[PDB]
Amino acid sequence: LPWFERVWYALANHPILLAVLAAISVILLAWVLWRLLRIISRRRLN
Amino acid sequence: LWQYWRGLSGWNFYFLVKFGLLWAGYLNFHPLLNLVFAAFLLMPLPRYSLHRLRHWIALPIGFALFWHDTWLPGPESIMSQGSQVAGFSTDYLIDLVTRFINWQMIGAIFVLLVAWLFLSQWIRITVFVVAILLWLNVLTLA
Amino acid sequence: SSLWQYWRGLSGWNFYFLVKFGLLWAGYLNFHPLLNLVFAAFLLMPLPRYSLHRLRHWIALPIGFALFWHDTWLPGPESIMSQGSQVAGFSTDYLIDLVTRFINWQMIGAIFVLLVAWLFLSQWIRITVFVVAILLWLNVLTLA
Amino acid sequence: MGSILTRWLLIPPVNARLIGRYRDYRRHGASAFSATLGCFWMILAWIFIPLEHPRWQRIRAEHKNLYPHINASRPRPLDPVRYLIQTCWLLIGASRGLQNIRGRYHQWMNELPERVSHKTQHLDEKKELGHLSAGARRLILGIIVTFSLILALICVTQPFNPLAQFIFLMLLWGVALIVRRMPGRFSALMLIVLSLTVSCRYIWWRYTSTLNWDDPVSLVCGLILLFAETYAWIVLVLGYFQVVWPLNRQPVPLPKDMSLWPSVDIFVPTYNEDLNVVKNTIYASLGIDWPKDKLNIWILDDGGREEFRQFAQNVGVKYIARTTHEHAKAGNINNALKYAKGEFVSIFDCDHVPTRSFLQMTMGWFLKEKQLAMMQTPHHFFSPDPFERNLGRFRKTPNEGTLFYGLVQDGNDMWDATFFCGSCAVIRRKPLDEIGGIAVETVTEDAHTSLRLHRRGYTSAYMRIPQAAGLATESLSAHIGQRIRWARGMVQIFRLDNPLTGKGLKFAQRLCYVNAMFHFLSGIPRLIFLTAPLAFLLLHAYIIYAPALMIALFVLPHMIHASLTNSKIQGKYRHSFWSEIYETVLAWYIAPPTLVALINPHKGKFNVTAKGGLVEEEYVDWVISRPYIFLVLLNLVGVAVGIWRYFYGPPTEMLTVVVSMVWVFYNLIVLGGAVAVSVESKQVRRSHRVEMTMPAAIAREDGHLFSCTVQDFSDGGLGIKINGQAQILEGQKVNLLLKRGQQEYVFPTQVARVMGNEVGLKLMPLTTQQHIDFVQCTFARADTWALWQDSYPEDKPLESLLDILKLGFRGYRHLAEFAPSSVKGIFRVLTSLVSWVVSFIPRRP
Repeated sequence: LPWFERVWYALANHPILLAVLAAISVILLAWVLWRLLRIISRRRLN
Repeated sequence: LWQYWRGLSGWNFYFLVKFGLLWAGYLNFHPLLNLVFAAFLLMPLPRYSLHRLRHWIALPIGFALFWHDTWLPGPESIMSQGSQVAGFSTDYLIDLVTRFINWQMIGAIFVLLVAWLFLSQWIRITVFVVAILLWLNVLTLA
Repeated sequence: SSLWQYWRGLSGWNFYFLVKFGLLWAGYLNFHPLLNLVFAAFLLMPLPRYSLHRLRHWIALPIGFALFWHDTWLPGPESIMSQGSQVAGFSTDYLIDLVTRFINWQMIGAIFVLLVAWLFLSQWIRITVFVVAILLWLNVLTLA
Repeated sequence: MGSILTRWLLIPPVNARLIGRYRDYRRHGASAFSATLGCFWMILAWIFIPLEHPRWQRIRAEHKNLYPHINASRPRPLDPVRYLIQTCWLLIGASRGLQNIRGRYHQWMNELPERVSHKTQHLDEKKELGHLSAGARRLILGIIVTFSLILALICVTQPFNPLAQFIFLMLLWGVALIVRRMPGRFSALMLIVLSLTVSCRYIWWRYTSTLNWDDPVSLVCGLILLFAETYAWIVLVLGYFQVVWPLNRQPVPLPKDMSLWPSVDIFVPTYNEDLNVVKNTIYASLGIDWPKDKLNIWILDDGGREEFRQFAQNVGVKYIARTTHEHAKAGNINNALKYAKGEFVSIFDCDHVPTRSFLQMTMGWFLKEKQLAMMQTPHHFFSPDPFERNLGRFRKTPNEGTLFYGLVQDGNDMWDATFFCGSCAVIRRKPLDEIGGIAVETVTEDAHTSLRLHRRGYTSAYMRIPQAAGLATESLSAHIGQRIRWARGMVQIFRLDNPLTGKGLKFAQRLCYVNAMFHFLSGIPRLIFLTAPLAFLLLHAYIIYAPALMIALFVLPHMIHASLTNSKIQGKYRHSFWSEIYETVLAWYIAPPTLVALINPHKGKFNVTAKGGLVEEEYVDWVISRPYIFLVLLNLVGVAVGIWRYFYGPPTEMLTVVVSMVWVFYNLIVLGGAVAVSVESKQVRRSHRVEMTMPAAIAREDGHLFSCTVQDFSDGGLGIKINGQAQILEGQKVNLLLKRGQQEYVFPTQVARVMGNEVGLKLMPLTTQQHIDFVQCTFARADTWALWQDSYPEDKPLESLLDILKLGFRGYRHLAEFAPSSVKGIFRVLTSLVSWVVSFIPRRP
């Protein structure tokens, strides 16, 4: 197949693995979000 | 006389146990005698002293009646054969006793006791006991 | 003095029975319905004195454990003591391996979930009513 | 059953008791049949139940509390069943180391702040090291951005079977419940990202898998719904962006040297409002804690009324009128700007009473930040709005505007996108003159002026401290009329001065302005959601071409995660589901004027909103309720056809009928809430009472001074509580002593009512100076309005859902309070069913 459907096929039977990857993605996007919001408030101080 | 009618109090449990044993097939139930006994217990007595007397009299009678209803050998048979049992070693007696006592039955009686204590607060158990007694008598006559 | 102020729900023992029911349903337990009922009855029995309550808990703990063990297929303490000298010769690595094979992490997780469910539900509903109802029901099934 | 038969069968005492009871039942309105049956049951109860037992005595004594739905004096034949059901309910769901768990939970709760404080120390401690290689750092934070976006894209796009989708849903919901319990801003950010991931998964599934291409009717209805859902998803994304990090800006202290304090012109525009409304704003403005040589107050009278000119002269304030009534408030302010000379301009609506601290709390930031052109403060209202008044929820639930001023504008300040709201603001004169004054091209001159200031690169700030309070709209008609104007004006700005395509705005400012304009387009999407389930029921149109189970497994996650995240972020400023009532009431009325402004922005007249009127009687505004009644009737036809389809339709469609019916029932609850708001409640008092606890004294004519506490005040009088045994008589003249700082002021009052220690005082005719001093001792105090905002309870989504369900029934009962058809007759059927429903949902004791 391609590459986007191969990834979908490999993950289709693993809902727990996808939920863990979703939780990791949420933590990483949030935390970097915290840091960068602090950085934008610092640019505001600028 | 309304004020003098006191439910079968603790004797409700006595009859419940009997019914349970009857149902299990351990008792030859004499319906009329048990009804008479129940009638004796329900009889309205105005004086507190008569009530105490009744309880005292009822205890031996109840026991006797229960024994009578049971397949157990009469006190005469035990006394005449009892001298043969006095020669049994304590270990044998314990073994016999353990074999004779169905711990499951004891547990059931206990559960029934707790149930009765709990239900007697919500429902008049006497009404049911008397109804069943009446019913059992009717079955014996039909 | 109405014996009534003294009727206390199965408190923590509700969870004990729920776990038992869950295991029975999974087929891991030979459930003796009458003995468990007797135990439940013992726990529900009205005791006026606080000291008697403490005593009950102390007595109930070993009994509950014993009864739980009995309802399980686990070898009797005698078999373990007589064969235990053979188990003392097993290397720590083997014992850990045996334990890991024996312990189904999925079952532990289920018990945990059940515990949380119970704590949560106990806030809204009297679980004792259900436990007693199921116990009564199971006994009726064994008699029919 | 006085029947010769009972006399023959029963003994005289028993018969007498039974007859007595029977008669008792008949006296209380029980049918003969019901009374007999009641006696019978009683007898049965006596036979089987020991009613003499202390337990049954307690239950009997508490009968009214335990069985509120059962009248013991009026027995009904089904009463036994009702008793059984209720008893079962009481026995089961009715409750309102293990003990150590509770205390330790609180121990950890107390530790949360302590640990949080340690974490902030560590936040700085890690920063006390957070440095390395900037190009690489950008790569590594940017490396986080790319990997996490790929993982999010896989989570959004992954096709699942129903079981795998259910497991995935339950795990994400479990993660949301764990994260929601964590305190602080970081858990709110995690809930935003999780809600966005689930909502993107929903919209992805909708666009790829749920359109029927083979049926044109299903396709058209499905595309109309997909448009409304796409709009709702855009507003969710932009809403989260706007409120992601509320700044909570604190006041900056002014220089100790008052010679460095700038000059300020205060503008109070009036059009046709009564002089008694404007007096309080002017008297409070005179009390502002600013140098008198640097403070100028202006009455801007667009009406040219001589009473206002004489009032201005008598009070020593400036007066200006104009001969051209062009551009209403904007034109009136722009006329005044030609004559005003102050470095700053403050604007108050003629009903907004400023606090003495207003300039001290706002001006310090303009000295710190030279590019700051505008500072906005909250609009606070001391009178109920029509939602608060008609629902009887004043100060119990956050009103419609509380979300906007409490959170959205504080979120805008993070993005330098705070916009002027027409009142309670300070504007720097030089930036305002550079843009040509207040904008006149749109009927929201205020938001458009702020857009122009930001396009020139000037900045704006928000101070989330109420520093003035005004009057709310007095009817739902006036309120809807005001919202129509704002909705039109915001869409006019979107067409004439578009934030996305026009030059000068920063990217974050563009998104904030677009979200503020898009919010007013909600009327069309809201009407689509109120009618969407009727497409399947009435037209057989498959608006979502998927199995009903898959619809539930995609829609429920999205709704739950969005609701949980909104409750965590907005729960102090908006209770759950209350937005849907506010939006549903406005939806029909804002949809036409916004669509017209989108096509032709120049079609709009400015209307003025009336303030200061009385509502003397409760009435239903049938002109305003017409659209809600139409949508209710249309949804009820949906219910009738859905019941018919459930019994006579294909078995394969039964779950689709059930899902559509659940949605129609939800729409009927929300529409019942909208109907409940449309019943205008009686406004008995001209003067609104402001609850405020302040120390005071009362002097009698004999010179005796008594300590008291003011409980409430109004323009005409005060409620006070006397400390001790004061012999005060009704009609007695007494002097009220109020304190303002170190100065004491005396106000002549008459005792209007005495209720033990609570005394109602009426103000006697005050001199102009005493009236100034009274307003400055009451409405214009520094603390009056600041204490009111922190008083709202935190949102609980399940309690708010129950409050709306009660409100809808109340609204059903409101369409029953007044109906032009059997609609109410239906509610008659509705309430027989709801006496059955008081039996149902177990009455929480």
